[PDB]
Amino acid sequence: GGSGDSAVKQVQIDGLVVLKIIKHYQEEGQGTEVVQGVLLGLVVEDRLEITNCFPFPQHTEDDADFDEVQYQMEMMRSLRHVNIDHLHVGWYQSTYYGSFVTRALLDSQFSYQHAIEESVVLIYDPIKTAQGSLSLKAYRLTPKLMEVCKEKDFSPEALKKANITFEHMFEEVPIVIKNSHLINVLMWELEKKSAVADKHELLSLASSNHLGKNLQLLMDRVDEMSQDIVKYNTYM
Amino acid sequence: FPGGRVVRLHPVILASIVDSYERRNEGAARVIGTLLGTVDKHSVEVTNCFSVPHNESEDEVAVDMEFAKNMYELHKKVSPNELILGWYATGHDITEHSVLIHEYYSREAPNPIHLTVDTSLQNGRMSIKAYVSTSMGVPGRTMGVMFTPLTVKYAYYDTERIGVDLIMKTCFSPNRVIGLSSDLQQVGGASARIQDALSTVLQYAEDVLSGKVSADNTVGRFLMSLVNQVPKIVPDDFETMLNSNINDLLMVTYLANLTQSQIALNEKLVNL
Amino acid sequence: FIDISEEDQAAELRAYLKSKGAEISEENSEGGLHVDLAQIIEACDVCLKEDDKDVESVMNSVVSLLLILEPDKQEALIESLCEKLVKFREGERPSLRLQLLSNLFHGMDKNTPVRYTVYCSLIKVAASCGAIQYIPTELDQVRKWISDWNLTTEKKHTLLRLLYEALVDCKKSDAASKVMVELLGSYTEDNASQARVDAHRCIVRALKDPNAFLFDHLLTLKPVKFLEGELIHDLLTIFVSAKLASYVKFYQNNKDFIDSLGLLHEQNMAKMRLLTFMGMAVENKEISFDTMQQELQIGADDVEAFVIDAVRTKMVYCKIDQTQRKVVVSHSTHRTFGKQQWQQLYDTLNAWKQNLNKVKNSLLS
Amino acid sequence: KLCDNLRMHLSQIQRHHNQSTAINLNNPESQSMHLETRLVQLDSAISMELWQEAFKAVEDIHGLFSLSKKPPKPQLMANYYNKVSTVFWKSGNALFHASTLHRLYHLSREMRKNLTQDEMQRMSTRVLLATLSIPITPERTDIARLLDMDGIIVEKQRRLATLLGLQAPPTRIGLINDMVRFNVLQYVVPEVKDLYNWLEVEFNPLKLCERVTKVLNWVREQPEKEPELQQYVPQLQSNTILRLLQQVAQIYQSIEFSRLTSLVPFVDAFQLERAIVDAARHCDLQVRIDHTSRTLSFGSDLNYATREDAPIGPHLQSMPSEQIRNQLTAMSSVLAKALEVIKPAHILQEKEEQHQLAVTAYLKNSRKEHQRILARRQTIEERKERLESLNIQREKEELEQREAELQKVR
Repeated sequence: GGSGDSAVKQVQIDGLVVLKIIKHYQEEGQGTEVVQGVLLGLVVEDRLEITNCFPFPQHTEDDADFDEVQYQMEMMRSLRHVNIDHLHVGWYQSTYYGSFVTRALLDSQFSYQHAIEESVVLIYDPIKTAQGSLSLKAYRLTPKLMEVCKEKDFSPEALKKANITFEHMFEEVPIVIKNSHLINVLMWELEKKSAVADKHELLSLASSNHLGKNLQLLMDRVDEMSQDIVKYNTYM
Repeated sequence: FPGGRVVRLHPVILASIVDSYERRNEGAARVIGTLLGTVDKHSVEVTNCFSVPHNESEDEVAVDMEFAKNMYELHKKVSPNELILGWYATGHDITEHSVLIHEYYSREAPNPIHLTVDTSLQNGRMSIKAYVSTSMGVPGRTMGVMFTPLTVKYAYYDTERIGVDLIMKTCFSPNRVIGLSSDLQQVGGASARIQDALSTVLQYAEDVLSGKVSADNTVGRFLMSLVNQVPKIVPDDFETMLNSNINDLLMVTYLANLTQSQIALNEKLVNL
Repeated sequence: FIDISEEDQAAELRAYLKSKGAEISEENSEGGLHVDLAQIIEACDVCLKEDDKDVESVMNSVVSLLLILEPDKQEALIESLCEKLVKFREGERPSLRLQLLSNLFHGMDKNTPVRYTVYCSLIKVAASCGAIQYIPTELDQVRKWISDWNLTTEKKHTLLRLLYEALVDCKKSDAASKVMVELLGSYTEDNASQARVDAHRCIVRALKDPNAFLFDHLLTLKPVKFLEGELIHDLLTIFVSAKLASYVKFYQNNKDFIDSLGLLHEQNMAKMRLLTFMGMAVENKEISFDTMQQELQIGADDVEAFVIDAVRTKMVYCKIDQTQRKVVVSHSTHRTFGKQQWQQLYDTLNAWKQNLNKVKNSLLS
Repeated sequence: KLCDNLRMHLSQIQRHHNQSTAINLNNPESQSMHLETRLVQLDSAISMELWQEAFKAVEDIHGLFSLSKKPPKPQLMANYYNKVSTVFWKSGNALFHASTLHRLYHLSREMRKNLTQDEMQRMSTRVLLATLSIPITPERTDIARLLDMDGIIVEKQRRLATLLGLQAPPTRIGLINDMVRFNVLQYVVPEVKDLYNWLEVEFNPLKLCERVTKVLNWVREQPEKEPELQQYVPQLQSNTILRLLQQVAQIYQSIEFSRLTSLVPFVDAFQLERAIVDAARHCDLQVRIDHTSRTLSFGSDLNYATREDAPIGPHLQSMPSEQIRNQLTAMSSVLAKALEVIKPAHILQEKEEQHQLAVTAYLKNSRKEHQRILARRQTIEERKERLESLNIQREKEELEQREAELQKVR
């Protein structure tokens, strides 16, 4: 077997989910934090197979703001009623920072993982595109903090939890290792998009050239690293 | 010139049709849904789509358009760019039963967009065949089947274009995402290697006796332009400036490891 | 009009709509059907009797377009109904007829009177806003199958001639012309009665258009090797002047024929691009300022403005330094064997750039 | 005054303290509360130089345009947009003024159907002001920010843009393209029709001064020609010279200033070499002017950085030259060497037909297995709700068992 701690297995995210993630643009503005959708999937061969997602919207006029769960309830029935399921084993976001598991995402995750333990959180490398490694990140919450879950303490009572010394460099599972079995219709797109005409391949390849020559990519990443990281360093 | 002629489809339509056709939706080989997106006057700009409660049989059709109101209300909130456009189906293009789906869609006001995804093994089928009605006048028996065929131009909005190519590479060979820019590197010099194969064949066509009509001045323009891009022009001032830029980039890449080391050292003393 | 979810009683189903049309189409509806459940006799009426613009008839024409080609001839009855589109002289609604009958649907293409007849109709009936729309799909299907019946390649050369004549736009006309001329030396119309008289009109386009460079779309592929220049066409008389750097050449090589088409003024332009390119090709990287001025035999700040015209042309393209590098290496004009030997260099040059560097790259990662 | 007239507005808008006359239908009262004091508030504020009170008096109407939403628009709507342009120029910017002329244009194109007129003089005047006044200033530079922390200061762009009806402020040369999409280049006056053919269409880095000198100096004649225009053109002329200098930073590597003086005529030669310093200090470019031999150096690449270009879109024409940056060689080595196989080749059609045969063989083999996948996935997917709902709910119910076991030991 290949399990971590507790009953939760490794995740896999089907390309059909990744395209439904990527249909949402980067363009909210400069940047604001929103949970962009829930991840729906089931325990199968080696993994939790995420089969599909529906995007979970929020108000985006300047700041973000919430709305009634009439969306999620009606939309999780909309996925059920074609053929029968509702299976929220995680959620995802594509916010500007890079990949970054903030204290609020840890609190939102703590409420999520204590309620349903067969779950993971997803982040994706945005149109920010530094792109060296790991375009998709998984992360589970440790069982050792979930055993002491209600809320944290604005007082020294946290010291009894701190002496468990639970992980904060904890393991992240490898999402993709083997074929998702629904590769097969998009495999049959490739010959039609490649063998007979130049019209449809080159527009996916042209992006790399201008990821090098265009304005200040690594320079702006190291500039934001000169701003994000020194603010965290000074704080500690 | 009168109207719609071409569809500008893209990957998430096909992914949502396949994620409706596989899995299941009551019908086995025959599955249906309402496509969403927008149009621009001769082109269709299909943006995303979702399936609907359905059952087609050799004497029956069920389009619960009330669910395509709910799903449309929901997907309007997801992004303003969608509109109820038409419908999509699997397996076959022409039947008498398909005239019923046009009546169910004629209960909405706009121009219809009938898409058939024809999942044959054969290369003689284009994967999705696109149609729209003509001679849509005033009521005869039900509705007409003299459809105008549509071409494809693909090429909708940006970020999705990398998403399908990552999946197409995965369809050829399954691989782990930590290597992706090293994979772009080692297929980089492979392009220069298969270029060394083709450039040989284009030289070799003049070497043997006669040929090379497939190349000459177009390949000459390609190669002159290629060396005017990569590398640049060839003074040694460029070599030293290239070296100073690598010594700066290396000093920056070094300083990123110096900051990893100090991200550690402050994280470490507070843990005592 | 009534929609087709009626039974496909083809001749009767089409004829039922003629009764809603003209009275002369109705007495040939009744007389066409009572004689026989007919073929050609029912199938030709709306193609001959008036069907005129004061009423719409696209709906019943579309019912004719699918129901004539099946029970009788496709190839003859598709030529019918196209005559009347060209006669009414309206572009919008005939284009709906011609668009419904798209290629490779409602039957088969039959190699290929339908696309010829339909493209011939869309070129002759309407403005460029319609006529341009079939050019990619027809030049693709010309590559997917070039017509084995030679006369049909003469007819689709004739459609490319109607294309370059219906186009008022010089560069689309030069494109549609040079596309026909690329095929003209390959396979058909290559006779002295056809290709060799079109060579004159190719010299008219090549001399008069300053965007032709001078000879580059004639040297790049077959046309100069097929159409003679030391014949009294005088095609290679451009290749003479394009090497030889003066207004003197063309002015002395001349005739009253080509001068009467406008040649007197444009001969000044050849000297610019040939000296601006070929001087930088001989020096190879970094030319000095007085050399450009004394090759072109003109001023200093005029050569600044002509380096701008060369930059607009992309005959040169990078930053220009002010005493040396007055023009810069973005080579784009003809240097026939100098470009072939540098391609003969390039595989050997690339051999390290593809092995040696990849032996470091793929090793490291 | 203003705080008391605002206090009167606040006492009635939604308070409904008594039967007092509703804003929602009684037009004679409602339009008196929207317009008739507030036109004079704004005019009095800007005439007395009270810029903050004047902006509070555009917020005084916008605080009705967000609340009084069920009645129709107020009568002769054009009287807002044609006036507010002169306060929004000084309190905002010339760009927001020119965008207000776009809002005025797209409204008054139709509103002349109720504002009945047959005057020819207004037609060409409306468009000539609305296209020409756009390029004038992007550089409201960050010197008000850089000396202290970053903050959430994006508000200060958003508030101005919100009064024009946008979540973000106006955006570069595309604001002219959105006009030239229509008959604007033929409604515009014959003396200025061709101006943007010289300023942006024809790619002329150092041969434009001969064309623009007549058209610009002729629109600089103010006494019959809308005097506000000649408060944009004087700097449009120097901004066009900066468009030459910014394109020439991408087209020249060096120049003796005695040659550049003959290529680019200006008001004073010493002030043209100052303008090159001034634009470089303002980060529009970066160049060695002020030099010993009086040779300007732009550099071929050097330590190339984005100060040498406009990053906000390109204000210079779309002819940058070649420069080095990360992966410039590498990614070109992937694609351009493959495109010189994918576009021309005799070879690759056989290889990619063999790949089509492999794709076809994968499907030919695996669509036989679809018969074995189908019935299993169908029964599993039918049962998945019936099965997994017995597992996913258990962390709801176990709370009472945990509490009872704790209470038992207690």
